[PDB]
Amino acid sequence: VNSFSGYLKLTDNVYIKNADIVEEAKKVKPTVVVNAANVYLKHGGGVAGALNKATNNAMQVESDDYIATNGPLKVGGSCVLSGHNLAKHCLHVVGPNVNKGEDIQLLKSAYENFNQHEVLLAPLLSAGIFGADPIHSLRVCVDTVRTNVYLAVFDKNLYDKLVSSFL
Ligand SMILES: CS(=O)(=O)c1c(F)cc(NC(=O)[C@H]2C[C@@H]2c2cccnc2)cc1F
Ligand SMILES: [Cl-]
Repeated sequence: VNSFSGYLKLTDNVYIKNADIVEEAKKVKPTVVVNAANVYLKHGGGVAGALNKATNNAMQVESDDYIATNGPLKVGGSCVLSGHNLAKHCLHVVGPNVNKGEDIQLLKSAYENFNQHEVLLAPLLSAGIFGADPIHSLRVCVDTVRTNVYLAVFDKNLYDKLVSSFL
């Protein structure tokens, strides 16, 4: 039993809700919140910009030190950093950005990072400003993630379409 509330159950391990991931994280304080990161951990907009804003820029400060030490992530890769006031940990995961021409096949590799964590609060990878089809992202999530994932979808219209079209 966990504290996630109001989710629709899609499969044995995948759950979904129309919610602002920032507000959801502040309420649940999950062990892991997933960020929709880029390879530079520049949290400018989308989910990343919102999460970072909610940390009062502490996420960005920590991220800049991470990059200075380690260099950029790979597309499809991840790193674990602090969750600040939102979660114990933040798993920064880089899905392919279609608006940069990146291989959509890397979306499966990106979701594989979730399997290293027993329970996660997450957005749909490569959705939103990353330019991929969110219906496809949900399909890859369900077919790749085996651990317990709670998906927050900000847009109510999109949430209803994802549920109604789910096979
Ligand atoms: C007062 S706060 O600082 O805690 C704070 C905050 F800075 C930002 C947000 N959410 C936002 O910006 C959503 C539009 C951002 C979004 C979410 C999910 C996917 N794509 C975009 C909520 C907060 F509660
Ligand atoms: Cl977004």
